[PDB]
Amino acid sequence: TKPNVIIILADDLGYGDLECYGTTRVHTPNVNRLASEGIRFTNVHATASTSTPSRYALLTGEYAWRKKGTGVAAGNAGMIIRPEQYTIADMFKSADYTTGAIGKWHLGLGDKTGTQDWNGTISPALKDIGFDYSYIMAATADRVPCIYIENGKVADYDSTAPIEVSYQKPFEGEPTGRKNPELLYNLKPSHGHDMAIVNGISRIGYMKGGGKALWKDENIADTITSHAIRFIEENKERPFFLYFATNDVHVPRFPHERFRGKNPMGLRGDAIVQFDWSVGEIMKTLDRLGLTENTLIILSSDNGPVLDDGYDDKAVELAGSHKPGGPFRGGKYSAFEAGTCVPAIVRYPAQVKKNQTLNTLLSQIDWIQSLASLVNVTIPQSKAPDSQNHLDSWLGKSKKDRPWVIEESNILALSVRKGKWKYIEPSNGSPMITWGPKIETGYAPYDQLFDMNKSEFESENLAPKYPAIVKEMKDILVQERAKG
Ligand SMILES: [Ca+2]
Ligand code: NA
Ligand code: NA
Repeated sequence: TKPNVIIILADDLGYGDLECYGTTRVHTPNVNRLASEGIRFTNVHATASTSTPSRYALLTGEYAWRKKGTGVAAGNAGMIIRPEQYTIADMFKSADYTTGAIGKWHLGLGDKTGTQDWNGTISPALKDIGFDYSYIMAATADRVPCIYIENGKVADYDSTAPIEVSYQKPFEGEPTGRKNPELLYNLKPSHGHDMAIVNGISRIGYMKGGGKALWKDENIADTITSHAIRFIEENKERPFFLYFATNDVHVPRFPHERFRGKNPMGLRGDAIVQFDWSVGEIMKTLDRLGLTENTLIILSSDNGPVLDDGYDDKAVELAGSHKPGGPFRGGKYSAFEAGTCVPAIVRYPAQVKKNQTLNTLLSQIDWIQSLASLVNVTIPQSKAPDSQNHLDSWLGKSKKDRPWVIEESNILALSVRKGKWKYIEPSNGSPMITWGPKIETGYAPYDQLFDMNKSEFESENLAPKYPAIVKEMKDILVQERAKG
């Protein structure tokens, strides 16, 4: 009846991190219930194995690798989605939906890198790309500034503690994680992550001031979840689109005390529990307001997982049997399947049958055109150019695979998934991530082709055996790049 649409997008949540995807080590009852009430997808792909390019593509319907700078965004990047670029929020606006973006961003603010006046109004910001309401973290949790932005101004701005940010130069007189580990009363770094100190945890980049506007990590989930509930409640009488992007499970993991210290995988496990709690809070509010039946929830993750992403939180020591990538090789940053094959759940009780498990090959690039079909919007010519309408497959009304899926690795090496085949194009990249995480990249100077029917773990390179399959996969990348 113009259904509401909520995208719940986790950060760095792996295929294997949720209980309903097979781990013995963490209880995720709210997400398990959500899946039981709809579809659990086993073959959904993000477009990229890193945060910024993945989110760029799902919000614009354009592969990030078409646009210079989407894969190397500065710590204080300007807007990566420019106001001239058509977004999923613009699409919903044109169906007379109220639009909101709450939580994690990864996509820049203001005009050019470093030009944000944190003591004033930021512009361009999310209202310039179609979001009526926004309450976002200014930066991901391991970066500065550690403040929230509400519609283009700093939330709870403190004029007694004016804000300054630099990714190039420290502020004289401010402590740093490297110089002053005695001030890290909550959490110490592993690799890098040893610059500004906020809330007893060091960060990437330098900052001064903030005062009352500075976040506390243990309250981030509560804060963003509360804002998501308020957006739903204020819009209970009209169609809305909410893009709810959690901080969890991004580093630093430092969850609320109702969770912290309770899961034996350590703070990383507690962050999965906290994610599940946030999902439960959304589900409870839809039930309280009688919105459950006519609300489409799409829950997924921007990219695959990482154990040690910069903090001394014992993630590797305490993982035990828990495989964040599920059956897949690699992780965040990688060209291997754990980089882009992510959890994905759809619940929409009016239209989607309960208790389904579907292996349909699908890509997040298709959300904008698929949801345009749902809400009867014709996207203008040339806009969302890589997005295809697969609404029937996303709602389990069809089992038709996407003809192929394109995956972008951190080095911009592209891969193709087509039926059972996975092709990785050659690159000069290192076989391991070099800066801290011990993640296999799948970078190699020769063609790689894997039969995912024979093993979900990409171990046996069949490229030399099947030149005709390699040529078809390479021809797909030529065709995709030629649309530029
Ligand atoms: Ca991410
Ligand atoms: Na860019
Ligand atoms: Na715009």
